[PDB]
Amino acid sequence: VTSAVKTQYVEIESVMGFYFNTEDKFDTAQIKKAVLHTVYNEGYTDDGVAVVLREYESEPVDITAELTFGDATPANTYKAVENKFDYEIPVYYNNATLKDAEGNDATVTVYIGLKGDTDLNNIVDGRDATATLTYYAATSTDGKDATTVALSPSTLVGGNPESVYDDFSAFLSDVKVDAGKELTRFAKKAERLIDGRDASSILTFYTKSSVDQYKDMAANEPNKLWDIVTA
Amino acid sequence: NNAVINVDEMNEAFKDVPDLEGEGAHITLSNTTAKPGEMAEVTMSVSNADMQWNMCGIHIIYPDILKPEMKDPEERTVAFQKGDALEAATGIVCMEWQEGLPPVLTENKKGCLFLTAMFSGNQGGEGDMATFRFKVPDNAEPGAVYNLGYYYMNTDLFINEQNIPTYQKYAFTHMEGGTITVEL
Ligand SMILES: [Ca+2]
Ligand SMILES: [Ca+2]
Repeated sequence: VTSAVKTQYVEIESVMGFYFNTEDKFDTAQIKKAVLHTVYNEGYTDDGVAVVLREYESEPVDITAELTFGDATPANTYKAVENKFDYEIPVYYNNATLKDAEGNDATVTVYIGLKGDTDLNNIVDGRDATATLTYYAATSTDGKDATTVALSPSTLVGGNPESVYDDFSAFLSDVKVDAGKELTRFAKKAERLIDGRDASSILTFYTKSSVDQYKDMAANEPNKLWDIVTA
Repeated sequence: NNAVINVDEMNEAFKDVPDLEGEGAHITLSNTTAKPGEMAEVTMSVSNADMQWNMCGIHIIYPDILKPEMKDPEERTVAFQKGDALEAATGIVCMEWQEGLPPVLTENKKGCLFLTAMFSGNQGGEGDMATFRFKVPDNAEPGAVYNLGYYYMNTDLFINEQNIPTYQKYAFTHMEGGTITVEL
């Protein structure tokens, strides 16, 4: 007499990750820990439906290292949308998705944008360079304190220098790399040196992108043009 | 001639840059006068650089009893009259250093403001860059002289599109300070 059932879900522990739209892989380092829980619901078939009188939790198991992002890449996930830069990327275990404890597919949060887009409007232009200059001036006159200065005039930041969107803008805006600690995509705004070389580099990239000889490169291989600019 | 308060720190910054002399930028501050209580005009100017630079970022210093006229106190922006040397800039920003000043500036009772200008190509000009106004204390004594100079920060600039380090070394090592003298 009816009935016995199991399924399984995942508790996932992860951090956000910043990416350029040109990048070909997401970083699984975003996944700090994942554990597959397995429940055993039992009871009886009901009138149209199911009733659960018991549930037996089998020993859960760490699968942090078995998790992948399947075929998703920043380049194939990026979609230009006004005031929207976040994506929930599904994880895959044994080549299939997993439900979380709320019955939704397990995902990790990423943010994806255009290098040089300080103001998060999906266009790299002179206004990104002048924003970056404003930040240069403000941090040149406060003891290099990033916590009282909002870099991006984006409404997603809204004047909050601690917003995740300001860290992201800083990641996008730090186009000229600086001597010192070798930074990863996981750096905080405060760790980056964003200064008049970044501002000038963004202005030069924009100006070059506007002229005929560079249009093909700007559209198709913008990293090559950034490299020309920053040398 | 030295008006950079932390000149030896600057010297270290430019230690490996060739020191070519000859034709470079001559940055200067003005020598003006004002009555006690008045707003003194102070002008930074650059000669011998017309069409030869694309960015600057400069810290000017002054006794901290002098207060620069503000545009927006909350953004810390400083009011200034733009001169011919900054015409056709793409962006310019001028801000007052209020918090986190270096010990060399606090110890010597200095205030500081920073002007940055950015051009698209070497459009930087010559002559006056910016004129600021400073409040001279009501109780200031006739004959009092207020020295105007600079502070060197590692990220400061006076550079051309070609990014030729010697051009910047010359500019920073040949700067001239200025004064405000209180009259009756
Ligand atoms: Ca933009
Ligand atoms: Ca940088």
